[PDB]
Amino acid sequence: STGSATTTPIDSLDDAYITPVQIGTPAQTLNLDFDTGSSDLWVFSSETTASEVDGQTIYTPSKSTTAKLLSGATWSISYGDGSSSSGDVYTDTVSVGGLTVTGQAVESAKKVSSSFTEDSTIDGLLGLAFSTLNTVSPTQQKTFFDNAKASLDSPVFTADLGYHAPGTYNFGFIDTTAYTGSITYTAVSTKQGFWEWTSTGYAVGSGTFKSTSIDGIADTGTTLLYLPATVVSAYWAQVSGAKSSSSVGGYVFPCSATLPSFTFGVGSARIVIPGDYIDFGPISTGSSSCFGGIQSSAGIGINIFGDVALKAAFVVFNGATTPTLGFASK
Ligand code: NA
Repeated sequence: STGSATTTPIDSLDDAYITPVQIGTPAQTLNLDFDTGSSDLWVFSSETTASEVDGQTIYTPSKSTTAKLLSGATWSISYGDGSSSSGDVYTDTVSVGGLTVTGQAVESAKKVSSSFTEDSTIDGLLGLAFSTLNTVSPTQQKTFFDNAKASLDSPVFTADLGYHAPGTYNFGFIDTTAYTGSITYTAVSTKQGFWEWTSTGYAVGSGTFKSTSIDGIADTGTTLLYLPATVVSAYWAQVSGAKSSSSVGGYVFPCSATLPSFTFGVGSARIVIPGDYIDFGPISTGSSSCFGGIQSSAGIGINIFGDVALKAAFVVFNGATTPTLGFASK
């Protein structure tokens, strides 16, 4: 079997991407943030504290003839951005782009932090990292991909994020029309539960390529590209008036600037992020100071190839016995 779903940026900056997911019988469609950096499928629901819902579509398990309470199961998660959610668990029928999993753990939120309430466009998360990160207790649960894997034509899913435009998540097949040239595959460590891999270096604009290993995670749930402070300083040094602002919380640049591209290596291959992709616009409405798309990973304790880097590529998440990543230009 296969599935194929369109993913749509939630706003004009590509802050995140929502994909419609069918839950239950009859189907309840919710717009979920597919997150290769986490392993919980959780939703706004009929159980979510009323004051903490502000325009989201909710899952109502009592209206689903296939929902069953997973008795005694709870979950609680804390993301890199300080946001959080928690609640109890149902099993139900979950379909993404025509691919159906029966008995999927659907984690129903009783509580969500302010950043979730404040985003009316995201109905929940669908994690696509390794199931060893799933937070359900006392019985850890499998991701949608882990449940689907055995039924898929090939044990893979692909992320084809758009720049200010819709993209695609495909499950169980590589669309050979969606990229140019060849896919370059690179080794993955699952030691941290992430799609963790080692980039072979970087270049800034038309600059020479610096050969250097950069360990990091491929994370569709993180907006920006977080890299070591050396690399990030080398990038913003090429932008007149760019500086790191304590008060704003990272690199800002004059909104009059033309930003240079950023290239990252995948083995002997090169993925070029156009300069436009690194522009996250004014820091506040009306400001001439703009927020950078490339930021320091210092403090975070890991490098993160977030949407700024991934949307420049056709990315293959190979869930074979020995998992690998694939990157192609497109
Ligand atoms: Na922000």
